[PDB]
Amino acid sequence: KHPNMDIAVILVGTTEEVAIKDVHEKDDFHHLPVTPRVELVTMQESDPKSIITRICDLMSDKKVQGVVFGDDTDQEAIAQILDFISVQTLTPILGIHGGSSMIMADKEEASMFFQFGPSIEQQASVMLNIMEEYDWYIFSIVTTYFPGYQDFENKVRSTEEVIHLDMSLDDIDSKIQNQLKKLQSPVILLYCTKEEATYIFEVAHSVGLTGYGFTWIVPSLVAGDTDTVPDEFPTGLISVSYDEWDYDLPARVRDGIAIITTAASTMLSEHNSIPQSKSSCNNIQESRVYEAHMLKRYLINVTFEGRDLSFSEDGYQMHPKLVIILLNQERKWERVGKYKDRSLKMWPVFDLYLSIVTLEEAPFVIVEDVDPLSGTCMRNTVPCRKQIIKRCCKGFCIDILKKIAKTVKFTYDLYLVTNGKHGKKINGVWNGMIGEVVTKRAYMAVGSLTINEERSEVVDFSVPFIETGISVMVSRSDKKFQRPNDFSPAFRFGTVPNGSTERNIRNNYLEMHSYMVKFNQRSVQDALLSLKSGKLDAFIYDAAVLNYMAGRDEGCKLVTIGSGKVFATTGYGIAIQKDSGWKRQVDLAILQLFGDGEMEELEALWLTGICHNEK
Amino acid sequence: PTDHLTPTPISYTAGFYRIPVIGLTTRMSIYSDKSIHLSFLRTVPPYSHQALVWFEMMRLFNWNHVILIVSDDHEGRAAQKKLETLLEEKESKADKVLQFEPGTKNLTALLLEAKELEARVIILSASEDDATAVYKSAAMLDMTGAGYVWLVGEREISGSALRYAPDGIIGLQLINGKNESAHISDAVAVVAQAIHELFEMEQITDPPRGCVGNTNIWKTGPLFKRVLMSSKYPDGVTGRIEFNEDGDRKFAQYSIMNLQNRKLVQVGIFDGSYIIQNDRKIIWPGGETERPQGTRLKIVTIHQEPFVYVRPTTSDGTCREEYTINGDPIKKVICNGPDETIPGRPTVPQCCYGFCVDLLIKLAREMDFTYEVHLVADGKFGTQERVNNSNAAAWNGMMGELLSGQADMIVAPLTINNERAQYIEFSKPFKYQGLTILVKKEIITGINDPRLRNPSDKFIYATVKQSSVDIYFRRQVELSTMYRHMEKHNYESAAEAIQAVRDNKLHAFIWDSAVLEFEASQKCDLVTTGELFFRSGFGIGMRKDSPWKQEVSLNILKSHENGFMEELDKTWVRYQECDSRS
Repeated sequence: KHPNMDIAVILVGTTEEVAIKDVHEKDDFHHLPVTPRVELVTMQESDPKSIITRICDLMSDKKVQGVVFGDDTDQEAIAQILDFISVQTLTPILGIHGGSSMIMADKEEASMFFQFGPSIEQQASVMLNIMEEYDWYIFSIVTTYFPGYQDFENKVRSTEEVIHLDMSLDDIDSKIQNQLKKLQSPVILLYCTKEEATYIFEVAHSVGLTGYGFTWIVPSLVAGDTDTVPDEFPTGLISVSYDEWDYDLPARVRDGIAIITTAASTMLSEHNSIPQSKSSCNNIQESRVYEAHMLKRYLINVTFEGRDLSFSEDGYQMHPKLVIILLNQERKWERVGKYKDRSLKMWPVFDLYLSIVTLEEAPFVIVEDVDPLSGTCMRNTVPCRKQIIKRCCKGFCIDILKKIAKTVKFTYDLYLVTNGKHGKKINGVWNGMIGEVVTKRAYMAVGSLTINEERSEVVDFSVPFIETGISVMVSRSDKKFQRPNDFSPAFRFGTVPNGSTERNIRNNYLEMHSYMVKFNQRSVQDALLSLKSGKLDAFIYDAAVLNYMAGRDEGCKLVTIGSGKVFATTGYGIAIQKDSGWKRQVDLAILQLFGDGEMEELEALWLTGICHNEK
Repeated sequence: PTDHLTPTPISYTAGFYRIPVIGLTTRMSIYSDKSIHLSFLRTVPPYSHQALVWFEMMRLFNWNHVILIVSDDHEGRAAQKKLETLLEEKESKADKVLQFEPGTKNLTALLLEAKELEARVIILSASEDDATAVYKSAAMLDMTGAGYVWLVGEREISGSALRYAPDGIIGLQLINGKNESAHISDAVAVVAQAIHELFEMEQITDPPRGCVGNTNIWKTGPLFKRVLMSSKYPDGVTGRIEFNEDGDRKFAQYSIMNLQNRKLVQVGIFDGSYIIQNDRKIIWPGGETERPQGTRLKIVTIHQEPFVYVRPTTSDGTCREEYTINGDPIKKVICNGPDETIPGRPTVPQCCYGFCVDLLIKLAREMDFTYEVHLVADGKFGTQERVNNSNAAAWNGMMGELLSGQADMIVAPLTINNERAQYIEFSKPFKYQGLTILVKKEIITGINDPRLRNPSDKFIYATVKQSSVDIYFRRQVELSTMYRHMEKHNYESAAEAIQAVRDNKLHAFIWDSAVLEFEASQKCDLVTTGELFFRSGFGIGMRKDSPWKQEVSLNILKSHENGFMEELDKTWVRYQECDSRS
């Protein structure tokens, strides 16, 4: 009838001989169907032999069904050891502090082990949130062969250089110095054992990597307890860890006990069956312990005190509260941020402790020569440089960009493209602003740039701000376009080469391209020269430009085709690198612009032409 | 042996202090990752390293195309990684790869998938018990027969697996794998050389005395590992000794084994980087004096009137001698497809003859392949659909069969589009056509028709839901408004859609020209109007991974240049009675 479970807990360290004994286990939440029976033991310093012997010793006939481990130690290895015992015993074990909490190799699925440290993946996510908060976009990763690598590399990938160096085969070569010397990146993520970080850091100190503008960011393992900090670590080192202050170690142990007895209560509720099992390791594992698997299945998510203990398949808790910590000057570990569940919050505002390329379209981007007497740009004009001299850019892209920068609150450098303007493909290779987006010489490319499947494939695009596309402009699907030769007099139509229009044409309609190559024109003003003075009948180009030009002409001698309703309906987008980018944040900003109705005003000012006056 | 990798604990235990460990008998692969076991070295190569042989074997015989069957675990996946890495230097070759999970008695379906793959050579890694099931399942489908080759690990030939093993198989055995003692003498010899080389260095420290009281690693240990991995001493009882990066042994020697007369024999022996051929005669599975040999296409279609026709075979008798308008007998082939004639829908044996069929056989005379065709169960060619979570299911229809492998190649009138294009490789277009509208002549300005733009409940415009045209309507934003009007009053199939206009139930019908114009000729009561829009082409579907498509396009072009297509369209497009009516 009376279902009293058998449980054991151990504390190591605590900076005391006569470490605080049995502080907890005092009846709380007694309502839970099984009452805990607790035996507490402490041991001073960790060993594989001491721990294995003692845990088996407590097992005896005692038949304990659960174990919680806790340590004062910074040691990485401990968790794995206890985990090994778990694999052998099939007796659940978890740990609340220090090394046991420190990450470990992926746990054997059959095995049962849990850690109150955060998931490697979770930590990587937090590191990313931290970099995003300070908007440090460009970074590299230094890692070691220690377990979790490539679970980490993969997690970062999903969310400049990656380096894998074996601490084993320890170096005369300073091979780590020889590689580390190579990397030029400002923000570095490091991953390794607590001990390894020291060596890598001494070497970095030799290399000159710790100084002046470069900054390092670290996972839980290196900081460990945070009680002891060799100053071999550089100052300004940034890392995440669990907080001692929020909840003290006995509170955490209470959490562990609560998890074990809650899992026992739920398993009871399901099967009305005692979890209690023979604990002795030396002999074969007790029968019906093989049945224990479901316990793990039950134990993964557990809740008490309005607090979630939910685990992940690996055995780390799904979202323990976490603190952003920095090394304050001298030896201090002083908190900087708090982070929980989905969201993160950080305290310091600024100065703790994107370059853009465009092209001139005069409808969506106008280059002007600044007044020499003034020496610098005036009014709405924003500076842009072209390698060949400072040119002054202003216009639709400049204004849209300006509002976006104001809303998302970041600062940016603007320059002009040299090779190939808007991106162009000759054989195998890309050209233009897209090149500078691929070469990472540009983060985002802005302009009158059209959208297509290939570019959307290589780079993420912003949502279209304007209705545009291919269109026709003439004075005043039929296959009249398909062949000129069908009509006895020669007909004429042309477009600007190296355009998204020309590439699209070549993709879908070959004959039109092969015929129109003769009618291709140098520039839109010159293409206009071919239309305006005669010697050409029709002109084809981007719809927004053709509509603005429809509205603006020295005489209303030029008009659009039909209602100007364009095939290949598209809009002007904006380049980004890849799946990793500010991304969605941009998109929101954009439709907020129309959301307040600014775009209509900007349309009337910049886009609206005087022609189309008889309406 | 208890479970496996019974020398797991020591690598961990010594590993804490970085004390180097050397295994004699553990060929297990899971120790190769330095990350988990960082102190581990061995005088034997793992089972994964056996792939070195296979690549060399593959190298000699010139079969670039193979199939790999692995159990799912660190062992199998490691073997796959190693072999693929070997292939990476070459153009990466994943001809196919097949993963099964251990302890599974029946593997039949997976091999059924394997046969479809063209490559006829197979290599597998598994445990003895699993291998029994593998051979047991393989023999059922007669994959042990000639024209098929088997390459395998030492474990596979041994044990209960040997009993159920197929004839002519190729197999591997590591030399001195059973003996600890030779490896003992040699390992200790190496240790001695390593130590004597070690003490030449200074700043050495003795290993920790006793487990008790030492939480700290042993700084020398990694160095001891470094010298020991580099420790040469090529002369040894076991053979040449050098260690790879993982601490695994290099340049080990294996003895190739053959199953002749259901008994193990040494056909050759492998030592160093080069294989050696023993005087014994080569055996291949089934009867071969020498046979280094290394075949079917499942084709799927849909019922589309111009390019495909369906009639059942009369009784058992096969196909009619019916003749084309130009005097030629009509060719025909058998196809299994959906029948609506019975109240339930059976996959029914049928006779199908078509333009695409003549093309297919034209290829078949041109191409080494042989063909068996069955029509897809779903009347639709294909469209993405079903469940929300992750991405769930797959586009219903013949295309879905292609990814599924139900048919390895798709021959039908399929328009070619990017949304589909990412998923699969597309053959160069045999035909060039675009969408258009059919309306009866007898008393639509453009692709953009104000009459479409001015829709009416009174004036219908009809299409097939899940027809690719519908994908054009959904995917395209610019006309996205116009899609919905079309969505109303949709028809299920082509015949019904033409009929509605013929029945005059629906005033207009929208479909791609290649199917439509032939009908336009067929009746002339109905007419096509405007300019083909959504200009596109029809092509034969294949997976990107299959190289046969490379020939197909190459063949398609060759068929275009000679005017073969022109004459085929000329045959199958009658053109007999119709004109511009006005």
